[PDB]
Amino acid sequence: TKKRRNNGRAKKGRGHVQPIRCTNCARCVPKDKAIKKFVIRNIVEAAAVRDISEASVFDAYVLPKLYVKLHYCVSCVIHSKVVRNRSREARKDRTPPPR
Amino acid sequence: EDVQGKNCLTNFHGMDLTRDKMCSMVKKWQTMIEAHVDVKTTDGYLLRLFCVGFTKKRNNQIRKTSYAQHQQVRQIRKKMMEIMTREV
Amino acid sequence: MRAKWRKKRMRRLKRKRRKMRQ
Amino acid sequence: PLAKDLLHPSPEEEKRKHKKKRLVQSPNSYFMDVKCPGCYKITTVFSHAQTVVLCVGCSTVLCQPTGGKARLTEGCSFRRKQ
Amino acid sequence: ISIKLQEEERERRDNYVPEVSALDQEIIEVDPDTKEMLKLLDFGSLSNLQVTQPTVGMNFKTPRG
Amino acid sequence: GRMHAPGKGLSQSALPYRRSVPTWLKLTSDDVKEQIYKLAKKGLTPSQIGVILRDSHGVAQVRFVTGNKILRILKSKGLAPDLPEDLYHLIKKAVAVRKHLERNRKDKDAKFRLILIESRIHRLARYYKTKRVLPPNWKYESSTASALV
Amino acid sequence: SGALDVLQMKEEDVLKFLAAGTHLGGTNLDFQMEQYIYKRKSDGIYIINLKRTWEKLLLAARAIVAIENPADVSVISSRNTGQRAVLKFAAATGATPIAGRFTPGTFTNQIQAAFREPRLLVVTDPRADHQPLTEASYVNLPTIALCNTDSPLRYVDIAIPCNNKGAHSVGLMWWMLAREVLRMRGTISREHPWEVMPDLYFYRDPEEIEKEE
RNA sequence: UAAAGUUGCUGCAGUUAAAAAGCUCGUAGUUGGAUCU
RNA sequence: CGCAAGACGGACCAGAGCGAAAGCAUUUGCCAAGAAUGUUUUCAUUAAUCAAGAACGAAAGUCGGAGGUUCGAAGACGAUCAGAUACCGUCGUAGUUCCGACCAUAAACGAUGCCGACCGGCGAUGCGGCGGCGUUAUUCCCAUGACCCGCCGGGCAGCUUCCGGGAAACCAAAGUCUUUGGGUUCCGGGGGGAGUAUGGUUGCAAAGCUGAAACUUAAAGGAAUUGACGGAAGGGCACCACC
Repeated sequence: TKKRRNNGRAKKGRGHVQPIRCTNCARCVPKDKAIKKFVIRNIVEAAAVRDISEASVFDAYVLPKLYVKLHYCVSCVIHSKVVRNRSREARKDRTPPPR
Repeated sequence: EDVQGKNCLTNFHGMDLTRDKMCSMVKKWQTMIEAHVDVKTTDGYLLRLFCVGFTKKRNNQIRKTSYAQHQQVRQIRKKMMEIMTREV
Repeated sequence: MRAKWRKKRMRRLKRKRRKMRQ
Repeated sequence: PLAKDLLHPSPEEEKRKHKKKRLVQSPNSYFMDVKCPGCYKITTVFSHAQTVVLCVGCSTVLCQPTGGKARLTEGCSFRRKQ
Repeated sequence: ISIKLQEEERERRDNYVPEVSALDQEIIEVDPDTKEMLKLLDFGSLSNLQVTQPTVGMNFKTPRG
Repeated sequence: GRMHAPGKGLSQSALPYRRSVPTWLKLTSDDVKEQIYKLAKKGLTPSQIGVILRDSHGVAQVRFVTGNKILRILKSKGLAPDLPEDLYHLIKKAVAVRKHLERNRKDKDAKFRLILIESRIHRLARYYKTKRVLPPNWKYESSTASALV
Repeated sequence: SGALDVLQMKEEDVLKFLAAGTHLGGTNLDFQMEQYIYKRKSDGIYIINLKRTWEKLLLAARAIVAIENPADVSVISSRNTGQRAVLKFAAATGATPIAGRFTPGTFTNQIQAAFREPRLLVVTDPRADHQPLTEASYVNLPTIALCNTDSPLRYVDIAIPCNNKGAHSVGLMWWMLAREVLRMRGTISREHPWEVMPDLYFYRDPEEIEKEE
């Protein structure tokens, strides 16, 4: 029986969606089916920030960030706990977690 | 381009943006218009200039996206090309 | 048994039969 | 709902409708007498003209065809008929 | 906890009426559209009504996304 | 919907209820006939003639001023084309698609569209042959089509 | 009303409505409340036709009066904005109040402690009073509701179009309904103003009572 | 033979139980808008 | 720091668009199309669906020609393992790329034929058109762009609903069905044997289309429920758990 009305993807109004490679396993997954994360993280950790800022030759240099796009397949996204199973009623919910 | 007296005299070779800036500038509910021109200055220096721009959300806009239509993108790219050629 | 492997076995059987009846 | 009078629609509701889904279909277009200060005669222009109309007594553009209603050149007085 | 004594004591407590009604005052603001609605009802000649001006713009929808 | 497309468009002319010459229109029936004759001599099809009569002369509908349709007027005067306007335009489009296809032979979409256009051409030709507008021997070919254009 | 000039709307009533913001609806409009709205404002707010408000209030008062046992009318309020108004209405008119949470099964479960069989049901907000309304569909219970522009009209038999969000408007509507019901009953006259005033039916924030003490 | 509306014209089914052709075009076939006392 | 080759067009990229489907994403130009909207233009029934027949049809595969970066059936090793003819790793042939000729198959899926009518609501979004406060750019006026608020028409969808339906899951279609008839094509008849044998046809092949019977069997199966289980996730408890 059908688990999802959208079949776990966003392929409405077309026939084919180009595939992408999973960042974890390199599996081929449709771009609209893959789970997409955009991580904008400081290039230095919150531990190394103190030493790096103390040793900087500038004043208020503001460290650059790191913008990484991750395209997990369903298996890898479930294993990495990026998404998890939900109840049959709660599956329909589409608002992102508040974080 | 030359070295004299323990002194290296550099010349302009190119320009670029840091990866952080370009990565930050690409957001997900707007279009990125990109143009490029191969243009020679009045002293034989033939450069290739790349221009990038992004459509701007209005301050009273309620629509999530700010997409320009394809003809609008083409007009913007032609304007980019002509302005860069004029300025170079 | 997976249905596609049953199909593959049937196709190999058909090829062996084609070799049988030339 | 459940009691809408389909024989006597209000004029605002009927003007809101598509021109074919009205009780009796009527066009949204019209004809205008247009007059230019540099002309001594009027002409009749369709509101949705598909051609470039020229002044009868001059050589100036009168209206430019567009997707829908034509663009009447500024300075020309236009009045709807009927 | 619910006994009749509490009910009567609370109805005594809520037996509070202000000196001046919070409703009717000297001047009440009314928008032009509700002014037209009142003039349709033949109550548009009331002098307690001050015709305020409507919102300058049309920004009442929260941004989507 | 559309004959050869999945579209279900509704856009079309919505005629007014009245079948009378409009008040603003001072042109007499013979004047409209003369204007139609001049436009046809200029080499314009009934669709184009009606368009420029509506757009510049205030003639909302020639049938309601003259009592006759434009194509019938042209036939009565005798300056109507041999083959009908819609069939001629379909044949012209098919010729253009075929001329494109000879220099672009990998355009499978062009081949599909040419098949659709030729099906429309054959349907219109069959209709006109039943109505005796076209001779019963008239057939559409892949070589003589450009001659008819 | 019925074009009876004794039942026509008064200048004082119009001023009370305009002061309480009764005519001011919401930014959303239920398709079944279209007939009660005059026009939308320049800021997306829907204006409620107060003539239709008075007409529906008089119809609701007529429905309430045609129950010769006043306790057979149940007045319900789950929101705090209408609990005091409902209690005041029940005290003045003789109805039975349910102020607070409505226990499901009150109308349907014969065994329950709060089981009752009213003959008519009046609620402050069909959205916030959806539980009694649904139970009204189980025991042949006619329903009166104070409905905003976006109120859902399912199981609502007499819908009074009014602002039911503000405390002032809710209190004023309940006070006006009690006044109309009493006037139709015979007690209190239609000539001089009622000795009670809307501010008794209002709701005050606990900070307001602290300020008043 | 009825039961069998499990041969369905009356009168069956074809998302997931068996099942809509991968997709259009297309001749025969079937079907075909208003209107004339 | 350059140079060469081949492949591919990230981020922008969306339950967005276009195409009959397969499918389609760097710029610019040329070429022929196309839907929708607008239309007081033209014809005047020219239409719907369709045996036969025809075009197109992912990937893989097959012939020739070019190329040959990456990846990579087969294969060679290295590991892991009781064993691994696999999963993992290093290489690596065909292939992957383009041209021409074949092949015509996919969970080719919305597992849902097409055309037409009627039947609730709501907010979005794409294209076109219409109307309107107000903001912004083209230094200032209108036009037009970008917004804002509505309306109309087709479109991809979504939410909601005791429309109605259904075995239910669910579906505004899978509704308007014992109150059973709008038109038409394809197609199913318990499970296996079996999409097999055989004949025919198509193909260079691989195979494609059409396609049984003997025999066997009381069930296969659909949806949902309660348990039990999980080398599924999340919580909670305990010195017969730990710190």
